[PDB]
Amino acid sequence: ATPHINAQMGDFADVVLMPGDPLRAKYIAENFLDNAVQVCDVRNMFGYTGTYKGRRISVMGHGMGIPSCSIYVTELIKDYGVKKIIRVGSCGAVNEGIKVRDVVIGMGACTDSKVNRIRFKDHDFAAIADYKMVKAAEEAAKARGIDVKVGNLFSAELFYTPDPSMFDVMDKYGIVGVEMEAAGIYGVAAEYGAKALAICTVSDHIKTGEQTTSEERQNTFNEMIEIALDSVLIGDQ
Amino acid sequence: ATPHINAQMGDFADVVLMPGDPLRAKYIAENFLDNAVQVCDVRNMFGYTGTYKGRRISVMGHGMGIPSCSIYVTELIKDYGVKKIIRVGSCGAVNEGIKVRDVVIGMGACTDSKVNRIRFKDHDFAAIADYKMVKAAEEAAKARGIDVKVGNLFSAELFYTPDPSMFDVMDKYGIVGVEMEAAGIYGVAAEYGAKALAICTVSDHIKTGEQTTSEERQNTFNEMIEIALDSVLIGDQ
Amino acid sequence: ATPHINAQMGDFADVVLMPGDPLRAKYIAENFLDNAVQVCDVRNMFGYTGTYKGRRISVMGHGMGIPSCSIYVTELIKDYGVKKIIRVGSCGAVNEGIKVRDVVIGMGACTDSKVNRIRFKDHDFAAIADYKMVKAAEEAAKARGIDVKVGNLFSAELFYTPDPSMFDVMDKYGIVGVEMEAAGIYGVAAEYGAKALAICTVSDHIKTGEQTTSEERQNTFNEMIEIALDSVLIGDQ
Amino acid sequence: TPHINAQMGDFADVVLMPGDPLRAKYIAENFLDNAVQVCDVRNMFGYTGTYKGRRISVMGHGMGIPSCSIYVTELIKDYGVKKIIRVGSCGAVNEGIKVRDVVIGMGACTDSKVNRIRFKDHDFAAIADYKMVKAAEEAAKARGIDVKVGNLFSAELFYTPDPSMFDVMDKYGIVGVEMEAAGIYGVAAEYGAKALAICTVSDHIKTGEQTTSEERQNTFNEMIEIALDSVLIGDQ
Amino acid sequence: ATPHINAQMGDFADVVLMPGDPLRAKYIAENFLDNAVQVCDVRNMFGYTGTYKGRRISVMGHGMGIPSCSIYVTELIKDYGVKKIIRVGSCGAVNEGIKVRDVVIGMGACTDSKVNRIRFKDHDFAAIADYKMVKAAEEAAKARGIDVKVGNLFSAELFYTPDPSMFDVMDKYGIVGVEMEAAGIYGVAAEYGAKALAICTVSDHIKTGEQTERQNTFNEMIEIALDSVLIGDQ
Amino acid sequence: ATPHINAQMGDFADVVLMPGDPLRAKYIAENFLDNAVQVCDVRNMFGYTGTYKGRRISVMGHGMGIPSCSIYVTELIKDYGVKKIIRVGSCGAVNEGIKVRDVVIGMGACTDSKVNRIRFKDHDFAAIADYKMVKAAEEAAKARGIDVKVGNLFSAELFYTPDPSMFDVMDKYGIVGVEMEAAGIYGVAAEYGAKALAICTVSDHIKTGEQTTSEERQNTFNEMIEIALDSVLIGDQ
Ligand SMILES: Nc1ncnc2c1ncn2[C@@H]1O[C@H](CO)[C@@H](O)[C@H]1O
Ligand SMILES: Nc1ncnc2c1ncn2[C@@H]1O[C@H](CO)[C@@H](O)[C@H]1O
Ligand SMILES: Nc1ncnc2c1ncn2[C@@H]1O[C@H](CO)[C@@H](O)[C@H]1O
Ligand SMILES: Nc1ncnc2c1ncn2[C@@H]1O[C@H](CO)[C@@H](O)[C@H]1O
Ligand SMILES: Nc1ncnc2c1ncn2[C@@H]1O[C@H](CO)[C@@H](O)[C@H]1O
Ligand SMILES: Nc1ncnc2c1ncn2[C@@H]1O[C@H](CO)[C@@H](O)[C@H]1O
Repeated sequence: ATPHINAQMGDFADVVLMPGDPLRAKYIAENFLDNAVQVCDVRNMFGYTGTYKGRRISVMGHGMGIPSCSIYVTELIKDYGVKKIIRVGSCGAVNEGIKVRDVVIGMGACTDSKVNRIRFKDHDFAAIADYKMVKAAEEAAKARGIDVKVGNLFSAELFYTPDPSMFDVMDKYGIVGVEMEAAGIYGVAAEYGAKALAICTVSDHIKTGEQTTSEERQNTFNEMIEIALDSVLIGDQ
Repeated sequence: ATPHINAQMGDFADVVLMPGDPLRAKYIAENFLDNAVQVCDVRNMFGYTGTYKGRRISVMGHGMGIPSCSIYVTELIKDYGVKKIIRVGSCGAVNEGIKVRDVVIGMGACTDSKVNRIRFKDHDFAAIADYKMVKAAEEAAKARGIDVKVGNLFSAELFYTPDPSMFDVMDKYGIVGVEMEAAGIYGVAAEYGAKALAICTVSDHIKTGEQTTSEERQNTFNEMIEIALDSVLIGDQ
Repeated sequence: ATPHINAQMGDFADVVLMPGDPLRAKYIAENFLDNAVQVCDVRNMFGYTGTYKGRRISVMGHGMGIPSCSIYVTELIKDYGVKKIIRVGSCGAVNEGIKVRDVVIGMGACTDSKVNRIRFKDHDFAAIADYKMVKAAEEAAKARGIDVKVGNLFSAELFYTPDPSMFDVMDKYGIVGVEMEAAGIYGVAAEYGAKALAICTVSDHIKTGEQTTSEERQNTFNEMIEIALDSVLIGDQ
Repeated sequence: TPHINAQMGDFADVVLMPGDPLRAKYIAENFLDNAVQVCDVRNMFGYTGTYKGRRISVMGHGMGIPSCSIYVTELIKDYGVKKIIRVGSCGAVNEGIKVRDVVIGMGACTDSKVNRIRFKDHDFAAIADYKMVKAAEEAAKARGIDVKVGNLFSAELFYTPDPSMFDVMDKYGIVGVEMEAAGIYGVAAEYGAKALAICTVSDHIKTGEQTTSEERQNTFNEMIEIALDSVLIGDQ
Repeated sequence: ATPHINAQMGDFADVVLMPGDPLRAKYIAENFLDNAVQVCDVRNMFGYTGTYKGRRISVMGHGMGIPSCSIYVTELIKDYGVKKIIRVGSCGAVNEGIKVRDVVIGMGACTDSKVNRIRFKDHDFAAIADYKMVKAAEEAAKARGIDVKVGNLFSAELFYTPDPSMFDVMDKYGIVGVEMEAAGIYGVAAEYGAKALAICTVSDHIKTGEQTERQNTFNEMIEIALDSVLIGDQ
Repeated sequence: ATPHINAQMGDFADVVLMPGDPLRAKYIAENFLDNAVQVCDVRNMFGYTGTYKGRRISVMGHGMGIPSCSIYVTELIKDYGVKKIIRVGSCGAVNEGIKVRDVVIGMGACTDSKVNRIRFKDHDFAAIADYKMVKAAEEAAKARGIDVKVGNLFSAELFYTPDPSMFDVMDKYGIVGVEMEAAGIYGVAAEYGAKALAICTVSDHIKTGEQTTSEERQNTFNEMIEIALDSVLIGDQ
């Protein structure tokens, strides 16, 4: 009943996992959730609701970029009663302390977008995740024997950046991964009084160009999804 | 062979029509082009290539927002040799001189995004369409007896704006419609040396809120697509 | 009587051609208009009114720079009822696609001035000409065998720029000519609800170094004025 | 160094920092064992002692981003300090936060231009070190104190010419207004160290709630104990 | 010869007085200088050179606005060897401490232009006059019994401002007068290593509405400027 | 009392000299004023009131940086009735025309702080001293046979700057010394309707690293203080 989501109140759980690709949302629903049913498909932005260890959880794509994910997250919170959003994505690393296949958590998200300046009187709004969600994801990873790197993501406006020198600045300031949405999701969560978190797997190294096999990448993605879902159960305690 | 488009050089025509919704690209391909074949589907962002009165033309969604459409348009130009991009979308009107169902052409596109400042040393880049494309579209509309309003669109960053007072500023400055991509597409076209145009139909009036029936809405969209396709042929003369 | 123009309502036609030099306004009035009379001379900024094929047309200098031309154009519109402004100027080229002696039209005008940010809540206002005026001038030129380059002008704040590296950015982004007024005139036209256009002749090339003579310049200037005047009649329909 | 008259080794690798050098003196004398003064240039007192056997330093940072940046930069680059815990006071702007509450700035918003100077005029999210935040929250839980973790706002002008900004801070959930965390976090990122800002809410900017001097001192004491306990948890 | 000035090196003195109106430059040269000769007239922007008590002094219009005066002042400094520029203009008042007919001096000039940010890495450049020139003008005025108001001018980009509320901010911050050039002239003087000063007469009040006497006050300003040149030389 | 000053109205003279270091305020009070009594000590920011040649004068530290000195100066003006503030400090030189041990006066103060943009609608506020105070200080130095250089200081935000290239821009633009407070003090004086001046001695040459003995340094500081105190008496005439 919203312009970008053809669902009804109650169709989504109060916690929604969101990759950018709607086909990754389909993959998560089919392989990690039990009895997941599709709840939306406007603009092919697929969303599903099923259970994980008996707990109701939804998964839906958010598209690429701050403006796209802002629309979906805003509607989920204000029109569907969603309380927590976990972006589950991929990112490029810029620092030598971070390696391909690492799992990173954006406790903060830097950005070159103007959206938070539009909201915050042109001052610096520190786009941050919800602390308890970060803690739950780090504890879930520790229980699985995975060491997550917690720090700042960089949410880029231009994937094909006209300023590649900025990657060196990100490296110097310890950015853990480059993606295009966390700062926008965090801005919406603060504006609408909800909670969010962005967890990402490092799929490529922007500075080194390091590569891996498709199998290795899929394995890391799977590990990250399990951590996100386990974190929901820890968060419920 | 690109990260967001699973196609190969030659799969796309040198002219691509792009609505934001991939399902609208599917509708255009099936109802306005002859023998259209799907050429891409990564992230469900459907793209097709067929013919219009014998002329090869492609149609593909671009997603929502400047960062999303920037990725697709940049890849089409630099990896697929696309020369002209015609965004075919919907927009909201803010001025009394514009009415619901009107067809508007963005000769320019204002914006609250920082992408053009990132490209243009933080000065004011006037994000403009290619003049010959604007002229071809206006002449195509004239041949069909369809009135068009040529002026500035406003490409917004936040659909759910925290600053609705900006709509009054847009009104005063003669903005013809509010959408979320034209300024970004125009910036990419200038950066990569290609040509673009954004043609939109007014679906809602942000101030009054005029109303229509589904049929009327569909009829106006069809009019916009015929103008756009006809403009390609005129542009080739 | 305004502070910068010592004329009375009705002294100016509803269309005014404006070069920066008042002596060029004089040359236009005396050699291209019939029965031209001087209507203003405050600060030596000469303005005249005469006829072209029986149609009333005015010509007046606007001085140099955005703040200067803004004063004159605002007064012409708000105090003298002027509806259309045609800047008839000179500019320097920065792109190799543009040659000296070429006639360029600013469908848009980029700038490093803060005037449009002051008007548009610090967002990006695309400073644009009126489409119908652009089309009339392009058609007038085409009828005379002159191929006008329609694109973005760059209206500079500092003729003696402390940042010459910006010329390379202008070149990359396709700027057709460098002058110091179009973006300001376009901003005034949008603010006051009037229409404007800037047509310029390329006097020199900033990138390659190509220069011109006084004779070549004079010949090209005459052509520009003939195009501008014919465009007024086309615009009248 | 130009602002610290000490020598390498005089400071522990963890330094607690209130803005007032006299609060640093109070902490050294009442919470640390055998604390000795290690610096006094510009009256910015710093001390080193032990807490439950662990070496810990405490030093004032002055008021405002420029002042605390000088001291924190010197501590990290010239004295080998690895972790900085600002232990201060702040004003609340949101109804969800009460006077006497203990807040932790996982992030710090600001109207300063310092991070823009560092980060190509883009938005650097000034953040604390996660493990330090977690240790402080766990230390507070062990003491039966509920901490509110979120964004501080590090102001440039205490006597702001724009009081309407407090309403924007309230709307965006800022937990407290102080004048340093965003600057400390920017230095920590630039110099590769770790920081955290924990503050007690001493006043409510929106409501004006009052409390006795005794109540404020008790809350300050509680917060210092949490910060020191957090160092021990962080060492594990 | 330069693109905007059709003179030759040596035609201008090392000190140039500049009003915005070229006709005011003409008036100054004919009534306050001896043996004044016109040295330039491109775009009708008249410039002259004559003497004041035997000392060579030039006078030339600068046009309206920062970009316009920047072109003329830059060329005078870099192509004609000018060392000092004295803008002699008119301005509007916004503060109740300033009255119409007052003579004000911009020791600083605030602005809404982006030119000094373009020059100064987007930081805040305080556009200032040369101190010794300010002092010379203030002392010249004091000797004549004229009490000059020395402070900040505001050099506006838009005469017909879309933001009139900014006049209340100028008033609160003590701006002494609103004109459209001083911050640009000061920016050029710093960039090129020269010296400048902007002295203006208050033609009217923006806050109270008091209107205006102009000729008499203008004459006084020019007398102060000229005497300030000789003091500056000593 | 005020939050940062434990004094009462009347404890401070109407003129206050302010070094950044409270121990330098103590030194000035004990060695240059007669019968100075300490009037405040909150946060160890010592302030004193005594007489100089019979004239009541106060001296108090202001701490380091714009935000710190802004608090103290604002409270002195609005709560303690102070009319004139004379910052007496040290600075670093960037220009060859300035030498170590020189005494410089900030008629203006440039800055990279955002405080004056926050006050002045994001435009350029020229942070300036009060002219009569500047003149009094220059005349006081002349009486003592001490040459002074009057120009623009640069009030830095980051002592350990991440952008040392800005020192070359400061040099080119004639900056006479680099400190961290004058622009802030000047902004407060304008906002609160008071008067201020910053006089500094060059302690180091950021470009050459010029050097001296402690005795020479102490001698130059004493010279600056004598000039400052003498300027108060001249200012009263
Ligand atoms: N290096 C990267 N830069 C930007 N976005 C990235 C990168 N790697 C992965 N992504 C993610 O995938 C998309 C871009 O391919 C974005 O939506 C973002 O979430
Ligand atoms: N009023 C509107 N504001 C913003 N985008 C709009 C509007 N109306 C239609 N759109 C279009 O549809 C999407 C937002 O629903 C955007 O991708 C944009 O192209
Ligand atoms: N290269 C150029 N840069 C700026 N303005 C130019 C240039 N060439 C011509 N002009 C025009 O002439 C004037 C500057 O000589 C301006 O008013 C502008 O209209
Ligand atoms: N309301 C407040 N606003 C700003 N700083 C505050 C506030 N309350 C406490 N502080 C702290 O105390 C000092 C200002 O009194 C700052 O250094 C800051 O750390
Ligand atoms: N109120 C005013 N605002 C702007 N410029 C003014 C004002 N009064 C006088 N001037 C001067 O006259 C011109 C505008 O009339 C400018 O060039 C400026 O020097
Ligand atoms: N080179 C310098 N850069 C910045 N501040 C300086 C410098 N030299 C002296 N200072 C002064 O001393 C302090 C920094 O050491 C500041 O408060 C400032 O007043």
